[PDB]
Amino acid sequence: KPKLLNKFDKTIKAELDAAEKLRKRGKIEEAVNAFKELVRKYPQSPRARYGKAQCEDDLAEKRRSNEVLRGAIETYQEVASLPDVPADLLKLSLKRRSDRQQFLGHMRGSLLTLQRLVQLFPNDTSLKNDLGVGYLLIGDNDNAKKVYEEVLSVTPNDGFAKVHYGFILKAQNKIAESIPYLKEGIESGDPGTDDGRFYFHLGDAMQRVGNKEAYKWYELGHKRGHFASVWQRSLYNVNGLKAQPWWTPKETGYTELVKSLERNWKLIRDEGLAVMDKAKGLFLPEDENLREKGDWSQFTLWQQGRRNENACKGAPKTCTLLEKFPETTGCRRGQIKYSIMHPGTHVWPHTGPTNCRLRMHLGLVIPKEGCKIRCANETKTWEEGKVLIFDDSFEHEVWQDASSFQLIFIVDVWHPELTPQQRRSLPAI
Amino acid sequence: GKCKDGLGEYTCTSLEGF
Ligand SMILES: O=C(O)CCCCCC(=O)C(=O)O
Ligand SMILES: O=C(O)CCCCCC(=O)C(=O)O
Ligand SMILES: [Cl-]
Ligand SMILES: [Mn+2]
Repeated sequence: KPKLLNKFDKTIKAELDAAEKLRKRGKIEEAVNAFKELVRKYPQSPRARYGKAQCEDDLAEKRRSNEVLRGAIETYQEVASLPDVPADLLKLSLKRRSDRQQFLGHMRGSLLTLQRLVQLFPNDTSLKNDLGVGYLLIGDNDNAKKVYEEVLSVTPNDGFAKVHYGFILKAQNKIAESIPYLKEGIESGDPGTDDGRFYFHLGDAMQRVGNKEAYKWYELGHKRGHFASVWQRSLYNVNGLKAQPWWTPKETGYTELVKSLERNWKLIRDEGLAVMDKAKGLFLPEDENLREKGDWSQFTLWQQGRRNENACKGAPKTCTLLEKFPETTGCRRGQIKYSIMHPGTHVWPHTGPTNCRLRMHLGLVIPKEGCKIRCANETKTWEEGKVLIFDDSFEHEVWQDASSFQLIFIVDVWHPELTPQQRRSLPAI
Repeated sequence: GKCKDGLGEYTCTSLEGF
Protein backbone atom coordinates (compact mmCIF):
# COMPACT_ATOMS: atom_id res chain seq x y z
CA LYS A 1 0.00 0.00 0.00
CA PRO A 2 2.53 2.74 1.01
CA LYS A 3 4.50 4.48 -1.73
CA LEU A 4 8.05 4.42 -0.39
CA LEU A 5 10.09 4.85 -3.64
CA ASN A 6 10.92 8.23 -5.23
CA LYS A 7 11.80 8.49 -8.94
CA PHE A 8 15.42 7.45 -8.50
CA ASP A 9 14.65 4.69 -6.00
CA LYS A 10 12.35 3.03 -8.48
CA THR A 11 15.34 2.62 -10.78
CA ILE A 12 17.31 0.72 -8.08
CA LYS A 13 14.38 -1.32 -6.77
CA ALA A 14 16.10 -4.66 -7.45
CA GLU A 15 19.05 -3.76 -5.21
CA LEU A 16 16.72 -2.28 -2.55
CA ASP A 17 14.52 -5.40 -2.58
CA ALA A 18 17.52 -7.74 -2.32
CA ALA A 19 18.69 -5.99 0.85
CA GLU A 20 15.22 -5.97 2.38
CA LYS A 21 14.86 -9.71 1.65
CA LEU A 22 17.92 -10.24 3.83
CA ARG A 23 16.31 -8.33 6.71
CA LYS A 24 13.01 -10.21 6.38
CA ARG A 25 14.88 -13.58 6.45
CA GLY A 26 16.39 -12.52 9.79
CA LYS A 27 19.89 -12.19 8.36
CA ILE A 28 20.21 -8.86 10.17
CA GLU A 29 24.01 -8.51 10.00
CA GLU A 30 24.09 -9.29 6.30
CA ALA A 31 21.20 -6.90 5.77
CA VAL A 32 22.89 -3.97 7.55
CA ASN A 33 25.91 -4.53 5.33
CA ALA A 34 23.76 -4.64 2.22
CA PHE A 35 21.98 -1.37 3.05
CA LYS A 36 25.28 0.24 4.16
CA GLU A 37 26.64 -0.49 0.70
CA LEU A 38 23.48 0.97 -0.87
CA VAL A 39 23.81 4.12 1.28
CA ARG A 40 27.46 4.40 0.17
CA LYS A 41 26.68 3.94 -3.50
CA TYR A 42 23.38 5.92 -3.38
CA PRO A 43 23.75 8.47 -0.56
CA GLN A 44 20.62 10.40 -1.46
CA SER A 45 18.36 7.30 -1.54
CA PRO A 46 15.57 7.56 1.06
CA ARG A 47 14.64 3.88 0.77
CA ALA A 48 18.27 2.80 1.26
CA ARG A 49 18.53 5.05 4.31
CA TYR A 50 15.28 3.72 5.76
CA GLY A 51 16.49 0.17 5.22
CA LYS A 52 19.65 0.93 7.13
CA ALA A 53 17.61 2.41 9.98
CA GLN A 54 15.24 -0.57 10.04
CA CYS A 55 18.15 -3.02 10.13
CA GLU A 56 19.74 -1.08 12.99
CA ASP A 57 16.36 -1.18 14.78
CA ASP A 58 16.16 -4.97 14.31
CA LEU A 59 19.79 -5.32 15.43
CA ALA A 60 19.06 -3.33 18.59
CA GLU A 61 16.23 -5.76 19.36
CA LYS A 62 18.53 -8.71 18.69
CA ARG A 63 21.33 -7.38 20.91
CA ARG A 64 18.92 -5.61 23.35
CA SER A 65 21.23 -2.61 22.97
CA ASN A 66 20.18 0.97 23.70
CA GLU A 67 23.30 2.22 21.93
CA VAL A 68 22.44 0.40 18.69
CA LEU A 69 18.96 1.88 18.92
CA ARG A 70 20.30 5.41 19.33
CA GLY A 71 22.05 4.83 16.00
CA ALA A 72 18.75 3.79 14.40
CA ILE A 73 17.04 6.88 15.84
CA GLU A 74 19.64 9.07 14.12
CA THR A 75 19.33 7.22 10.78
CA TYR A 76 15.53 7.58 10.82
CA GLN A 77 16.11 11.33 11.10
CA GLU A 78 18.62 11.18 8.24
CA VAL A 79 15.85 9.74 6.03
CA ALA A 80 13.84 12.90 6.57
CA SER A 81 16.79 15.15 5.65
CA LEU A 82 17.26 13.65 2.18
CA PRO A 83 15.82 15.16 -1.00
CA ASP A 84 12.56 14.05 -2.56
CA VAL A 85 11.38 11.74 0.31
CA PRO A 86 7.93 10.27 -0.50
CA ALA A 87 5.32 11.42 2.01
CA ASP A 88 4.46 7.90 3.21
CA LEU A 89 8.14 7.15 3.89
CA LEU A 90 8.79 10.42 5.68
CA LYS A 91 5.83 9.76 7.97
CA LEU A 92 6.89 6.13 8.63
CA SER A 93 10.47 7.10 9.43
CA LEU A 94 9.75 9.96 11.84
CA LYS A 95 6.88 8.06 13.48
CA ARG A 96 9.25 5.15 14.25
CA ARG A 97 11.92 7.61 15.39
CA SER A 98 9.51 9.10 17.97
CA ASP A 99 8.33 5.66 19.04
CA ARG A 100 11.90 4.52 19.64
CA GLN A 101 12.82 7.77 21.48
CA GLN A 102 9.92 7.01 23.85
CA PHE A 103 11.10 3.44 24.30
CA LEU A 104 14.45 4.88 25.37
CA GLY A 105 12.89 7.45 27.70
CA HIS A 106 13.93 10.32 25.44
CA MET A 107 10.65 12.09 25.98
CA ARG A 108 11.77 15.61 25.06
CA GLY A 109 13.35 14.11 21.97
CA SER A 110 10.17 12.31 21.02
CA LEU A 111 8.22 15.53 21.57
CA LEU A 112 10.37 17.44 19.06
CA THR A 113 9.92 14.64 16.52
CA LEU A 114 6.12 14.68 17.00
CA GLN A 115 5.97 18.48 16.70
CA ARG A 116 7.85 18.14 13.41
CA LEU A 117 5.43 15.47 12.20
CA VAL A 118 2.41 17.71 12.92
CA GLN A 119 4.07 20.62 11.06
CA LEU A 120 4.77 18.40 8.04
CA PHE A 121 1.32 16.75 7.98
CA PRO A 122 -1.06 19.43 9.27
CA ASN A 123 -4.20 17.50 8.32
CA ASP A 124 -3.24 14.19 9.92
CA THR A 125 -5.33 14.02 13.10
CA SER A 126 -3.72 10.84 14.42
CA LEU A 127 -0.39 12.68 14.49
CA LYS A 128 -1.87 15.40 16.70
CA ASN A 129 -3.29 12.64 18.95
CA ASP A 130 0.22 11.14 19.11
CA LEU A 131 1.66 14.55 19.96
CA GLY A 132 -0.86 14.79 22.82
CA VAL A 133 0.49 11.48 24.17
CA GLY A 134 3.98 12.94 23.88
CA TYR A 135 2.97 15.81 26.18
CA LEU A 136 1.21 13.45 28.60
CA LEU A 137 4.31 11.23 28.86
CA ILE A 138 6.43 14.21 30.01
CA GLY A 139 3.76 15.42 32.45
CA ASP A 140 2.77 18.52 30.40
CA ASN A 141 -1.00 18.17 30.85
CA ASP A 142 -1.62 21.81 29.88
CA ASN A 143 -0.11 21.40 26.43
CA ALA A 144 -1.70 17.95 26.03
CA LYS A 145 -5.08 19.56 26.78
CA LYS A 146 -4.57 22.24 24.13
CA VAL A 147 -3.71 19.51 21.59
CA TYR A 148 -6.86 17.46 22.22
CA GLU A 149 -8.97 20.63 22.18
CA GLU A 150 -7.61 21.37 18.72
CA VAL A 151 -8.34 17.82 17.55
CA LEU A 152 -11.88 17.89 18.97
CA SER A 153 -12.68 21.23 17.35
CA VAL A 154 -12.03 19.63 13.90
CA THR A 155 -13.15 16.06 14.56
CA PRO A 156 -15.47 16.24 17.60
CA ASN A 157 -16.23 12.51 17.61
CA ASP A 158 -12.61 11.28 17.60
CA GLY A 159 -12.77 8.75 20.45
CA PHE A 160 -9.01 8.71 21.10
CA ALA A 161 -9.09 12.45 21.58
CA LYS A 162 -12.20 12.21 23.81
CA VAL A 163 -10.75 9.59 26.17
CA HIS A 164 -7.47 11.50 26.49
CA TYR A 165 -9.29 14.81 26.96
CA GLY A 166 -11.45 13.09 29.56
CA PHE A 167 -8.35 11.71 31.29
CA ILE A 168 -6.88 15.24 31.50
CA LEU A 169 -10.08 16.85 32.85
CA LYS A 170 -10.32 14.13 35.49
CA ALA A 171 -6.71 14.60 36.51
CA GLN A 172 -7.53 18.33 36.94
CA ASN A 173 -10.43 17.43 39.26
CA LYS A 174 -12.99 18.46 36.62
CA ILE A 175 -14.81 15.27 37.51
CA ALA A 176 -18.31 15.86 36.18
CA GLU A 177 -16.93 17.38 32.97
CA SER A 178 -14.67 14.33 32.39
CA ILE A 179 -17.39 11.71 32.51
CA PRO A 180 -19.04 12.19 29.08
CA TYR A 181 -15.64 12.40 27.31
CA LEU A 182 -14.36 9.21 28.96
CA LYS A 183 -17.69 7.43 28.41
CA GLU A 184 -18.24 8.46 24.75
CA GLY A 185 -14.58 7.81 24.01
CA ILE A 186 -14.66 4.25 25.35
CA GLU A 187 -17.97 3.70 23.58
CA SER A 188 -16.46 4.80 20.23
CA GLY A 189 -14.35 1.66 20.15
CA ASP A 190 -11.77 3.75 18.31
CA PRO A 191 -8.23 2.28 18.31
CA GLY A 192 -6.42 3.20 21.46
CA THR A 193 -9.58 3.68 23.54
CA ASP A 194 -9.79 0.09 24.92
CA ASP A 195 -7.41 0.94 27.74
CA GLY A 196 -7.68 0.16 31.46
CA ARG A 197 -6.67 3.71 32.36
CA PHE A 198 -9.89 5.08 30.89
CA TYR A 199 -12.15 2.43 32.46
CA PHE A 200 -10.39 3.05 35.78
CA HIS A 201 -10.90 6.80 35.76
CA LEU A 202 -14.43 6.79 34.30
CA GLY A 203 -15.56 4.44 37.06
CA ASP A 204 -13.77 6.56 39.66
CA ALA A 205 -15.23 9.85 38.36
CA MET A 206 -18.63 8.19 38.50
CA GLN A 207 -18.08 7.08 42.11
CA ARG A 208 -17.08 10.60 43.12
CA VAL A 209 -20.28 12.13 41.72
CA GLY A 210 -22.52 9.37 43.10
CA ASN A 211 -23.34 7.71 39.77
CA LYS A 212 -24.22 4.10 40.45
CA GLU A 213 -23.30 3.06 36.91
CA ALA A 214 -19.64 2.98 38.07
CA TYR A 215 -19.46 -0.75 38.78
CA LYS A 216 -20.98 -1.65 35.40
CA TRP A 217 -17.90 -0.06 33.85
CA TYR A 218 -15.63 -1.88 36.31
CA GLU A 219 -17.40 -5.11 35.34
CA LEU A 220 -16.88 -4.38 31.64
CA GLY A 221 -13.25 -3.43 32.26
CA HIS A 222 -12.77 -6.79 34.00
CA LYS A 223 -14.47 -8.64 31.14
CA ARG A 224 -12.15 -6.89 28.69
CA GLY A 225 -9.02 -8.02 30.61
CA HIS A 226 -8.06 -4.69 32.19
CA PHE A 227 -8.68 -5.55 35.87
CA ALA A 228 -8.03 -8.71 37.88
CA SER A 229 -11.53 -8.20 39.39
CA VAL A 230 -14.04 -5.41 39.81
CA TRP A 231 -12.57 -4.81 43.29
CA GLN A 232 -8.84 -5.03 42.45
CA ARG A 233 -8.24 -2.45 39.71
CA SER A 234 -4.50 -1.87 39.78
CA LEU A 235 -2.92 -1.59 36.36
CA TYR A 236 0.75 -2.54 36.95
CA ASN A 237 0.31 -6.20 37.87
CA VAL A 238 2.01 -9.57 38.02
CA ASN A 239 -0.65 -12.08 37.08
CA GLY A 240 -1.55 -14.82 39.51
CA LEU A 241 -0.42 -13.31 42.83
CA LYS A 242 -2.72 -14.26 45.71
CA ALA A 243 -5.54 -11.69 45.83
CA GLN A 244 -7.33 -10.83 49.04
CA PRO A 245 -8.09 -7.42 50.59
CA TRP A 246 -6.93 -8.21 54.17
CA TRP A 247 -3.83 -10.24 55.24
CA THR A 248 -2.56 -11.59 58.56
CA PRO A 249 1.15 -11.40 59.44
CA LYS A 250 1.44 -15.20 59.14
CA GLU A 251 -0.20 -15.19 55.72
CA THR A 252 2.44 -12.71 54.55
CA GLY A 253 5.34 -14.62 56.08
CA TYR A 254 6.84 -11.31 57.25
CA THR A 255 6.36 -12.16 60.89
CA GLU A 256 9.83 -10.94 61.91
CA LEU A 257 9.15 -7.48 60.45
CA VAL A 258 5.74 -7.38 62.14
CA LYS A 259 7.22 -8.45 65.49
CA SER A 260 9.86 -5.73 65.21
CA LEU A 261 7.29 -3.03 64.40
CA GLU A 262 5.08 -4.11 67.35
CA ARG A 263 7.91 -4.53 69.88
CA ASN A 264 9.43 -1.20 68.98
CA TRP A 265 6.31 0.85 68.07
CA LYS A 266 6.82 3.52 70.76
CA LEU A 267 10.18 4.63 69.34
CA ILE A 268 8.56 4.94 65.89
CA ARG A 269 5.70 6.92 67.44
CA ASP A 270 8.01 9.20 69.39
CA GLU A 271 10.13 10.09 66.35
CA GLY A 272 6.95 10.85 64.38
CA LEU A 273 5.61 13.10 67.16
CA ALA A 274 8.98 14.90 67.40
CA VAL A 275 8.73 15.70 63.69
CA MET A 276 5.13 16.82 64.21
CA ASP A 277 6.26 19.10 67.04
CA LYS A 278 9.62 20.39 65.83
CA ALA A 279 9.80 19.77 62.07
CA LYS A 280 6.20 19.55 60.83
CA GLY A 281 6.97 20.77 57.32
CA LEU A 282 8.62 17.39 56.63
CA PHE A 283 4.98 16.20 56.40
CA LEU A 284 3.87 16.92 52.84
CA PRO A 285 0.21 17.16 51.82
CA GLU A 286 -1.22 14.18 50.01
CA ASP A 287 -1.06 15.21 46.35
CA GLU A 288 -2.90 12.61 44.25
CA ASN A 289 -6.39 14.16 44.51
CA LEU A 290 -7.52 11.35 46.81
CA ARG A 291 -9.42 13.49 49.38
CA GLU A 292 -13.02 14.66 49.28
CA LYS A 293 -12.16 16.89 52.24
CA GLY A 294 -9.88 17.22 55.23
CA ASP A 295 -6.17 17.36 55.99
CA TRP A 296 -3.78 14.45 55.34
CA SER A 297 0.02 14.67 55.07
CA GLN A 298 2.84 12.11 54.80
CA PHE A 299 6.52 12.10 55.77
CA THR A 300 8.39 9.62 53.56
CA LEU A 301 11.50 7.68 54.65
CA TRP A 302 11.83 5.33 51.63
CA GLN A 303 10.31 5.51 48.19
CA GLN A 304 10.96 3.28 45.15
CA GLY A 305 13.30 1.29 47.37
CA ARG A 306 15.54 4.34 47.99
CA ARG A 307 16.31 5.78 51.45
CA ASN A 308 15.74 9.55 51.82
CA GLU A 309 18.83 10.49 53.80
CA ASN A 310 17.54 13.88 54.88
CA ALA A 311 14.23 12.38 56.06
CA CYS A 312 16.05 9.68 58.01
CA LYS A 313 17.94 12.45 59.86
CA GLY A 314 14.51 13.20 61.28
CA ALA A 315 13.68 9.62 62.34
CA PRO A 316 17.14 8.06 62.70
CA LYS A 317 16.23 5.21 65.03
CA THR A 318 13.23 4.21 62.94
CA CYS A 319 15.40 4.16 59.83
CA THR A 320 18.03 2.11 61.65
CA LEU A 321 15.37 -0.40 62.72
CA LEU A 322 13.81 -0.74 59.26
CA GLU A 323 17.10 -1.21 57.40
CA LYS A 324 17.21 -4.79 58.80
CA PHE A 325 14.20 -5.61 56.54
CA PRO A 326 14.88 -5.52 52.78
CA GLU A 327 11.39 -6.95 52.12
CA THR A 328 10.27 -3.39 52.74
CA THR A 329 13.37 -1.19 52.20
CA GLY A 330 13.95 -2.85 48.82
CA CYS A 331 10.27 -2.72 47.82
CA ARG A 332 10.70 -0.54 44.73
CA ARG A 333 6.91 -0.51 44.23
CA GLY A 334 6.10 0.91 47.66
CA GLN A 335 7.04 3.41 50.37
CA ILE A 336 7.90 3.60 54.05
CA LYS A 337 6.26 6.71 55.49
CA TYR A 338 4.49 8.32 58.40
CA SER A 339 0.95 9.50 57.73
CA ILE A 340 -1.05 12.07 59.74
CA MET A 341 -4.80 12.50 59.14
CA HIS A 342 -7.04 14.96 60.95
CA PRO A 343 -10.79 15.04 61.79
CA GLY A 344 -13.11 15.92 58.99
CA THR A 345 -11.16 13.84 56.43
CA HIS A 346 -12.74 11.50 53.94
CA VAL A 347 -10.48 9.78 51.41
CA TRP A 348 -12.31 8.78 48.22
CA PRO A 349 -12.49 5.09 47.34
CA HIS A 350 -9.28 4.45 45.43
CA THR A 351 -6.79 1.87 44.32
CA GLY A 352 -2.98 1.93 44.36
CA PRO A 353 -1.15 1.31 41.10
CA THR A 354 0.18 -2.27 41.55
CA ASN A 355 -0.69 -5.69 42.94
CA CYS A 356 3.04 -6.26 43.62
CA ARG A 357 3.03 -4.80 47.17
CA LEU A 358 1.08 -5.28 50.39
CA ARG A 359 0.62 -2.29 52.72
CA MET A 360 1.23 -2.55 56.47
CA HIS A 361 -0.13 0.09 58.85
CA LEU A 362 1.35 0.37 62.35
CA GLY A 363 -0.98 2.32 64.68
CA LEU A 364 0.89 5.09 66.51
CA VAL A 365 -1.74 7.61 67.76
CA ILE A 366 -5.22 6.22 67.21
CA PRO A 367 -8.19 8.09 68.73
CA LYS A 368 -10.54 5.67 70.42
CA GLU A 369 -13.48 6.66 68.20
CA GLY A 370 -14.02 7.97 64.71
CA CYS A 371 -11.30 6.38 62.51
CA LYS A 372 -11.95 3.51 60.14
CA ILE A 373 -10.66 1.94 56.90
CA ARG A 374 -12.68 -0.08 54.39
CA CYS A 375 -10.89 -2.44 52.03
CA ALA A 376 -13.18 -4.11 49.48
CA ASN A 377 -16.26 -5.16 51.43
CA GLU A 378 -14.73 -5.15 54.94
CA THR A 379 -14.11 -2.25 57.32
CA LYS A 380 -11.57 -2.32 60.18
CA THR A 381 -10.07 0.01 62.71
CA TRP A 382 -6.51 0.48 63.86
CA GLU A 383 -4.90 -0.08 67.30
CA GLU A 384 -1.90 1.65 68.84
CA GLY A 385 1.13 -0.64 68.65
CA LYS A 386 -0.52 -3.09 66.25
CA VAL A 387 -0.06 -3.80 62.54
CA LEU A 388 -2.95 -4.10 60.04
CA ILE A 389 -2.09 -5.47 56.58
CA PHE A 390 -4.14 -4.92 53.42
CA ASP A 391 -3.67 -5.17 49.70
CA ASP A 392 -4.15 -1.60 48.54
CA SER A 393 -4.65 -2.69 44.93
CA PHE A 394 -8.16 -3.45 46.16
CA GLU A 395 -10.46 -0.43 46.38
CA HIS A 396 -10.21 1.10 49.82
CA GLU A 397 -11.56 4.11 51.65
CA VAL A 398 -10.87 5.98 54.90
CA TRP A 399 -12.81 8.23 57.25
CA GLN A 400 -11.33 10.34 60.06
CA ASP A 401 -14.14 11.68 62.25
CA ALA A 402 -12.33 11.73 65.64
CA SER A 403 -11.68 14.77 67.87
CA SER A 404 -7.91 14.77 67.48
CA PHE A 405 -5.17 13.68 65.04
CA GLN A 406 -4.41 10.12 63.86
CA LEU A 407 -0.82 9.07 63.23
CA ILE A 408 0.15 5.79 61.54
CA PHE A 409 3.35 4.33 60.10
CA ILE A 410 2.96 2.81 56.60
CA VAL A 411 5.35 0.04 55.54
CA ASP A 412 5.01 -1.48 52.06
CA VAL A 413 6.35 -4.96 51.42
CA TRP A 414 6.81 -6.99 48.25
CA HIS A 415 3.96 -9.38 47.69
CA PRO A 416 5.33 -12.56 49.33
CA GLU A 417 4.74 -14.76 46.25
CA LEU A 418 7.10 -12.66 44.11
CA THR A 419 10.39 -14.46 43.41
CA PRO A 420 13.73 -12.75 44.02
CA GLN A 421 14.16 -12.49 40.25
CA GLN A 422 10.97 -10.43 39.96
CA ARG A 423 11.86 -8.26 42.93
CA ARG A 424 15.12 -7.42 41.13
CA SER A 425 13.63 -6.80 37.68
CA LEU A 426 10.17 -5.15 38.03
CA PRO A 427 10.30 -1.43 37.09
CA ALA A 428 9.99 0.86 40.12
CA ILE A 429 6.62 2.55 40.82
CA GLY B 1 4.61 12.90 39.32
CA LYS B 2 4.78 9.42 40.84
CA CYS B 3 1.93 6.98 41.53
CA LYS B 4 2.52 6.49 45.25
CA ASP B 5 -0.99 5.92 46.67
CA GLY B 6 -3.02 6.14 43.47
CA LEU B 7 -3.16 5.71 39.70
CA GLY B 8 -3.57 9.32 38.58
CA GLU B 9 -0.60 9.67 36.21
CA TYR B 10 -0.77 8.73 32.54
CA THR B 11 2.15 6.35 33.13
CA CYS B 12 3.56 5.25 36.49
CA THR B 13 6.88 3.85 35.31
CA SER B 14 9.95 5.38 33.73
CA LEU B 15 11.20 4.38 30.30
CA GLU B 16 14.85 3.25 30.09
CA GLY B 17 15.05 1.24 26.88
CA PHE B 18 16.23 -2.36 27.19
O1 LIG C 1 -0.97 18.40 59.66
C1 LIG C 1 0.17 18.26 60.14
O2 LIG C 1 0.45 18.42 61.35
C2 LIG C 1 1.31 17.89 59.21
C3 LIG C 1 1.50 18.87 58.07
C4 LIG C 1 1.88 20.25 58.53
C5 LIG C 1 2.14 21.24 57.39
C6 LIG C 1 2.24 22.68 57.87
C7 LIG C 1 0.90 23.37 57.92
O3 LIG C 1 0.54 24.19 57.07
C8 LIG C 1 -0.04 23.04 59.04
O4 LIG C 1 0.31 23.29 60.22
O5 LIG C 1 -1.13 22.52 58.70
O1 LIG D 1 -2.72 9.25 58.37
C1 LIG D 1 -3.47 8.51 59.03
O2 LIG D 1 -3.56 8.55 60.29
C2 LIG D 1 -4.42 7.62 58.24
C3 LIG D 1 -3.95 7.32 56.80
C4 LIG D 1 -4.81 6.24 56.07
C5 LIG D 1 -4.40 6.05 54.60
C6 LIG D 1 -5.12 4.87 53.97
C7 LIG D 1 -4.75 4.63 52.53
O3 LIG D 1 -5.49 5.00 51.60
C8 LIG D 1 -3.41 3.93 52.30
O4 LIG D 1 -2.59 3.89 53.30
O5 LIG D 1 -3.18 3.45 51.14
CL1 LIG E 1 22.24 9.01 -4.88
MN1 LIG F 1 -4.59 4.21 49.75
